[PDB]
Amino acid sequence: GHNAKAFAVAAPGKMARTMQRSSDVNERKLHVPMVD
Amino acid sequence: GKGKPRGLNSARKLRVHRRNNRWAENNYKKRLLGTAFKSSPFGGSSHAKGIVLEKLIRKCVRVQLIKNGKKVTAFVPNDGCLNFVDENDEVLLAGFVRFKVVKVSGVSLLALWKEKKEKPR
Amino acid sequence: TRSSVLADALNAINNAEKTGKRQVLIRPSSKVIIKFLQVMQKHGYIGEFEYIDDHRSGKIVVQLNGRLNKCGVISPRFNVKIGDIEKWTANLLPARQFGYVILTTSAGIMDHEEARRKHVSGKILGFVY
Amino acid sequence: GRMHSAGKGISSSAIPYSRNAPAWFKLSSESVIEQIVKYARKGLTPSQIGVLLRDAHGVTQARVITGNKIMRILKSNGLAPEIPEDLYYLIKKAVSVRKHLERNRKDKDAKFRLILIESRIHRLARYYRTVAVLPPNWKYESATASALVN
RNA sequence: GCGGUAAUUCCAGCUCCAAUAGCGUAUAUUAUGUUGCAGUUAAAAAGCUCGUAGUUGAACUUUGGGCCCGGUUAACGGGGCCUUUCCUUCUGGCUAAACCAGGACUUUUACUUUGAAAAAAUUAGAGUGUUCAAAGCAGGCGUAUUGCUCGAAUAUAUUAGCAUGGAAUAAUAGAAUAGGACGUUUGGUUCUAUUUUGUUGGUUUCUAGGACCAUCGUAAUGAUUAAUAGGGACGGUCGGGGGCAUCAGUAUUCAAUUGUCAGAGGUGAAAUUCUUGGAUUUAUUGAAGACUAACUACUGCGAAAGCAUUUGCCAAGGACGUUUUCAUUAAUCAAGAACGAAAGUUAGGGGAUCGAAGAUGAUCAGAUACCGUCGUAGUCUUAACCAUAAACUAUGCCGACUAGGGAUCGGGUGGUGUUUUUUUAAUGACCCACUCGGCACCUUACGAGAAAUCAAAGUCUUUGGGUUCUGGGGGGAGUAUGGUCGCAAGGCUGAAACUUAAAGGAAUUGAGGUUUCCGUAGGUGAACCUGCGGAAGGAUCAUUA
RNA sequence: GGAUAGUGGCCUACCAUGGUUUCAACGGGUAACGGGGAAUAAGGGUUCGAUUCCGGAGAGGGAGCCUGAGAAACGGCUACCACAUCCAAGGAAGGCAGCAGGCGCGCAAAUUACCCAAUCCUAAUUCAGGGAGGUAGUGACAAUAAAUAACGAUACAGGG
Repeated sequence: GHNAKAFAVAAPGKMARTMQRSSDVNERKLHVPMVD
Repeated sequence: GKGKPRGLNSARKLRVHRRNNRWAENNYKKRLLGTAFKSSPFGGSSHAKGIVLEKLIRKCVRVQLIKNGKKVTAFVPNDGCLNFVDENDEVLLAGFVRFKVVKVSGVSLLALWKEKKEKPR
Repeated sequence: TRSSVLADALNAINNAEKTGKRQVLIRPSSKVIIKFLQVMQKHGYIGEFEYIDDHRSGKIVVQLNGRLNKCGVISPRFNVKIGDIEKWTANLLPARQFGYVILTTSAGIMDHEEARRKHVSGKILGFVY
Repeated sequence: GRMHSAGKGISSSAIPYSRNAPAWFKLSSESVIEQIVKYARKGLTPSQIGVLLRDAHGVTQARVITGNKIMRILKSNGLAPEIPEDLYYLIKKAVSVRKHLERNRKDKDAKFRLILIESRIHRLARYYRTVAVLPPNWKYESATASALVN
């Protein structure tokens, strides 16, 4: 389709730390499903 | 002598050559594309929430992850605390069987092993 | 082709000193090679050199008497500021009580210590120890 | 070594360490000038004036005797051609090999050598047009080169 | 009860150790190369050459000497003079175009020094007992009843712009058709007047300042070498370099004719096959296409692929020799382009041999000793394509230096050296010595390397001559998508998701089949077989020299 | 020429065909506000900088405007889009990326506190106002100093 080189960003480390913290926040929302 | 040019007015060639060549390094590519955390078992996270699916060898349990849905094995330290997880428990796991049980039902396993807290049911 | 006659002269001097020769011949000649060899000769790293005059470029025969470790050029001739001299000195010399780096400044071709004493800086040319 | 070959030969002449007056000559200093221009009027380009002058009349070079080069002497009297000597001979060789290639279409060695000769002509013509002895464009092409050389 | 347990130690008790108002855990990270990586074999030098931009590029033009003053520890550093040397644009004076006080200048740059500047906080840092400290900018001293007083420094700021000193280093321009510089050498054109003839409008002369056209001079009147760089010319060589034409040599197959009998081929052992209309063999002759044996070598030529019969023609080339020419024209190379084994593709040609596919023989534990006959395309060529190889020296190209020896190819130099002339004169061949340019070889380590090994794979932890290309674990994979080229086959570019950590590799020493591959084409038992071309990443003994 | 506070293809009528680029134009991506600064280094580099200061932009998303020296202002106005409040069903009203505070998962994180005393800002103005700002409260962000003991007598174990 296209190249992964072209769809890149200006800051690697900020992506790394914000993405790790956002993954932690997103897995904080997970639960065991039951019925209301 | 060496492969690289060494002119006074040849900084452009060196900079362009370095820019071209850094893409062949694995760390550079996986840190610019943001896909370096898919090789980790957790994904981008450091802990993963899971469902206690079965009690397994004797110390470990079989726990299904809630995010992706695949089932792994979990290490429960202080083998007596094996009986704190019962069935379908909501656990929070960290890497160590490459996994281990850290936080069961919101509270930590060290607060239950030392009888600091009690499990909310 | 020949891009720097000073590099060839210093490579010939280094090889002649390493194999253990007493004197070496250098072709072509230059004013910069003559001045650089005088800068070596003042601190005794070489012996005595003589200029043979054919009409083409001249040749230089240098009589060596030991106590030469390593001499070379730094190509390209970078622009070295007056605070930047000790950076090169620490980068490409073995110690501090021996070893000279050599600069062509607007006051001529001289080693780094005379450049400090005259408070003048310019382009790098090479080194000797 | 060579510009268009792997050869690295050093076969050349060695001019002596004497810029004035070979002692056994004692002939003249200006007679060689009209001898040279008579040879040029005969239809000769400066290389064989030099060769025939050192082979027959004993002049080692015109620089040491007359104090002037042969091409500057011929240009001083207005006998210089439009194109210089070596470019003329390169165009002549290219025209001959192009005629041969026109007769023989399957001579790929002649193709390669024609490309080499034409690139050499391009380099020398660029140098001549930079120093401005040629017209500033001069447009080298084979169709006009065939009429230009002969 | 003992011992063992792929219990990746299964669990509790005693003891000690680390840090401490703090300590642990999970995940991420630390312990690409300008400086400063590697490319023979571990990943990697485009198959080769040309070539634009880019990057890089031989030497050379004022050095040397004397004089003082003159700052700092006999030394280091500064300026003015003279040594043919201080060069320019003008106001005021000493004067008789030649000096003094003064307003200013890199022909154009790059470079470097110095200075203005550049915001506070932050950084470094001076002073100061906030009870110490992190800090903060405070504070300190007295007759402590009318007071006094030190501070709140300093450094840095790495580009671009501004000012300034230097002129090495690296570029650029000037006099070659003199259309060049300089003048109390003269005429003419063309313009403007700060004025005086009362201010002004216009007419003119004188006078003053410019530019221009021709003539007399003033002068050392103006051109750096000619790179063991390059291209060009010339002399004689040299070669299995190329194209066209032509000639020859056996051989293979086929055909004709003649001889004679029972077999000929083939393989480990058979069979199909031809054969008493004569197979095979023998003898004479002819045709077809292909290929150039022996000579053939650790020889030669070409950019590589590659190139071997004779002779002729056409154009080309290397090395040598030259007291020949021009004077930097050069090196490497994105764009772009020429050539490019074999196989393969579209047409025309003849098609001998060999021969993928195919048709057929027997499959006998063992095929170790997996074959036989016929044979299409192809093999050869013309006109167009394709553009890949273990395209290998697995070693880019240009330049220099560094170690001993013997051969050998081409050119050149010397030999009251040899031989053939039929007279010992040129030449040819041989020998000896030297030299330039090659193909390689033997030993060694000055060195290099992880090692095998290397005269470069050396001149490197003491690291810089210029330049191009490539690589940054292995599969997935040169696969998928997109683009471009190709009639196709396919070529160029070129990923990711997932997976391995007892994973991939380089060199050396401690039931059957078994050479390993590469480019290409075709077909299926057992991921194999076969056709063309290429490599060793495979183990040179005996004789002679 | 119009318009502007004013230059200007800012816009209009006419006339030319130009302008940029392999020294990378143009298009695309950016989890891209920029700088002072921060960290790791011996140096070069590499990474971060939403955030105490300076500059820019925005006030749910477009678009337009009044007033005024200064706004294309949103704790100003008008209309469109999306949300959304009130009711007697005719109509009216809205904008926390200000300070508190709440929702956004059924797995969680500061006080809907006090005051203009300080620093400054505003006005007609010493006087009023200021969730700007200060004060206290609150999860060990980070950081500094520092308690939880010191001196003995007696019996054994010692070096003796």
